[PDB]
Amino acid sequence: TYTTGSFQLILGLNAPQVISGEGEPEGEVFASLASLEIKPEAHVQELEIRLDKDTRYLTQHTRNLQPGDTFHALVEPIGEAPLPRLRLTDSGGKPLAFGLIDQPGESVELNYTCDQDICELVVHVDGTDEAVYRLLVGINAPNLR
Amino acid sequence: RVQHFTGYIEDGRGIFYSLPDMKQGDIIYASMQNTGGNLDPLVGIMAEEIDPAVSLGQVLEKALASENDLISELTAVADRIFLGWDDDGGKGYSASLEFTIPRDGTYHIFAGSTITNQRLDKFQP
Ligand SMILES: [Ca+2]
Repeated sequence: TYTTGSFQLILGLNAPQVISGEGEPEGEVFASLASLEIKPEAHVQELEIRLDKDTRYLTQHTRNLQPGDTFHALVEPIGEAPLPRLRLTDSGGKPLAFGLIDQPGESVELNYTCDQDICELVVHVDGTDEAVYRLLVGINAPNLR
Repeated sequence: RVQHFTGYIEDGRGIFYSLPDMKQGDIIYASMQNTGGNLDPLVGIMAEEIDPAVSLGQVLEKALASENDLISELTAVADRIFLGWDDDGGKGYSASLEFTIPRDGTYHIFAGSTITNQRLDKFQP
């Protein structure tokens, strides 16, 4: 089988002490990450959520985001259900973005960009002003429409 | 030129500090850190001393009744009340501010609490 985990990589140029595994950083850099040369890989996930009478609030936790990443989300009702409210907060509850109703008022959308070293996000959808809605979310995916 | 201060905030009642006779061209620096409780620091600088309580209360009045988007309404009110301000520029929720003294005169520094939400079951600023 394959294996999974974290790793530490030390690269040297004309520095024979690297093969000992104890080389401290020195000199001027010579290599860089290759993935930075092309567009960031997108991730998209879709879910169906239902707001019962006693369950009019719904929260979901997201995976950690690296600095410079972007976040997008949108919600569209399955049928005649009214548009709910949407907002984005971190793990402590600090608000970060609020949903905007589109001019063809059938959907709500949200956008955010990452400033901190590690960001943990929470998506809030509430109808506490058998309704069912579709939740579409993406990371580095501006084409969610 | 560095000075330290310590205080206590109760239910969003801020504390004013006076900066007598600054000169044009000076640079002010500010930093505010939480040392106990659930305080979320906020710092602002202004010329004429006026209590922000009446203006900031209307922000809580609007959000409590609707969507209103707090982060929008707070920025608009702050950009009117203060010449310069910062909410979360430091490590965590701590504030940090750089402000170049516009003209010659005296100014006031305002320390207090911002409007935030700290729950995941319901939204309540
Ligand atoms: Ca703050």
